[PDB]
Amino acid sequence: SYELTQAPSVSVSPGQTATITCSGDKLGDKFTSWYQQKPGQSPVLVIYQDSKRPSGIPERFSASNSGNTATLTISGTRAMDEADYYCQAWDSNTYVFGTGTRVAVLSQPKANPTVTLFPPSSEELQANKATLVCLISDFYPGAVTVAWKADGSPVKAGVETTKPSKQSNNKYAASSYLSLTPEQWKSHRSYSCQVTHEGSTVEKTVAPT
Amino acid sequence: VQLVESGGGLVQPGGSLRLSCVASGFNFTTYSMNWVRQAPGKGLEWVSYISSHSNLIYYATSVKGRFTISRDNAKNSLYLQMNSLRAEDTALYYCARGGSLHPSAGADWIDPWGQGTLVTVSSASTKGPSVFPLAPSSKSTSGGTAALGCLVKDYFPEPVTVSWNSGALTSGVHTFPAVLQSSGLYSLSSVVTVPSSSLGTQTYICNVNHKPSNTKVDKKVEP
Amino acid sequence: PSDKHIKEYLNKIQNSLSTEWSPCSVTCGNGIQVRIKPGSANKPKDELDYANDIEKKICKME
Repeated sequence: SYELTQAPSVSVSPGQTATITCSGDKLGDKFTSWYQQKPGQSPVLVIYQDSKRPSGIPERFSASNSGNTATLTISGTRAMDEADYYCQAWDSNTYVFGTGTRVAVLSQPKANPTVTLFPPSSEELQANKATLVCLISDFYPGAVTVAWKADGSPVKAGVETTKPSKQSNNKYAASSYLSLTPEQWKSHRSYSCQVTHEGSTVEKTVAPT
Repeated sequence: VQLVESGGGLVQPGGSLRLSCVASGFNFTTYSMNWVRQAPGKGLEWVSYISSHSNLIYYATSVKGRFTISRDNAKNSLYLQMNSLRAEDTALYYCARGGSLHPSAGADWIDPWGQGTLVTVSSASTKGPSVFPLAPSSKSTSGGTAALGCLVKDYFPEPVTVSWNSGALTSGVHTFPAVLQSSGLYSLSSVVTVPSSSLGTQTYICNVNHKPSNTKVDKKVEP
Repeated sequence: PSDKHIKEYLNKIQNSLSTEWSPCSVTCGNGIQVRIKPGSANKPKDELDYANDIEKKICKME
């Protein structure tokens, strides 16, 4: 089946020009369409038939298609252009979409996360459950890596971490959970949630008290 | 031009569902129509195509034999019969308009799209949450401010809402997006930051509401 | 005349698309005209397959 490839993410400063790629074995022979999708919204057509714009779409958008690559270009990228951009084509009685490129517009200064770590409640332990809650807020750009440790040792089992979410003030929030047994929780002397962002790292620690 | 989907809901693997789409604002009898779906947090996947007079129908390999596209041009409606549903059919289903000429003739894009209707296919049954307190501590004391919260654990399906002091406390409240565990149940947390100087004197209650299971929970969070 | 340009011309003159030959894509050089193959005059236009139900042929000029 025909595959259209795309880079997962692109980041651009306001006023710079953004370029979103889209590969295909001989995509030049096909008409390409481009769709813009903002969080919580339906996609919207921004390019049909390689370069034509559905009037309703600013002139700073423009697209090309030659050989094996179609290219959506956003010159003078505004903040309101932050979104996911999907390429599309027609093949074997099928519509084919690319994986989508999430274009981030760095319209805010870097902000490092605040990390809050709670141990399991006494109530939950009486339910023979143990959940460590690590809450990550007020960071920008919207990317963090989370790492759990038990007595210093990396823990990967029982970890569930959300993707970042824009909060009211256009910063990002995320949460990470570590599920344990009450016996595991009490067997170790401390647990740790370590959050990395723009190279800088923050780590909190709890222990059975 | 508007395309209004309906019929979405929750169902279990093996079940069946019928989506609808009522079109207005254009001549329905001259446009081909499509269904496109999108798994939560993932990409777009086309599903099926139907020509203006239903003489040309196409399905993606992933749905051929299980879903059936249909339309009733006198009722300006587009349907999708979904049978033998699977977990990975969990997605938002968009009804989106095709071209006024056949896609083989260049009219091979999709415009406009609808707001969509959600279809969750899951083995899990509706269940209300257990609500546990995230108590303030020395480790939660940021100096001047302090943080406390509520863990809303093991509910299905989305959503739950969290207020603090039944809505009086709005400043410093952060309710986080829910995570989905292997068990198939959701969990989320709501944290509120408050003055550390009054944790012993002021009362904080989180009010959790899970409309799907008609569960309301009030949990006081104290040090 | 690329297959892209023929299709582009198709979409532009679709409202005038008929069994009677179209005017020509260009005034200068080599272009294309198109029409609905007579056996397909009854089909709705979004159900005309490009390969079967639409006739093309070159429109040679200077």
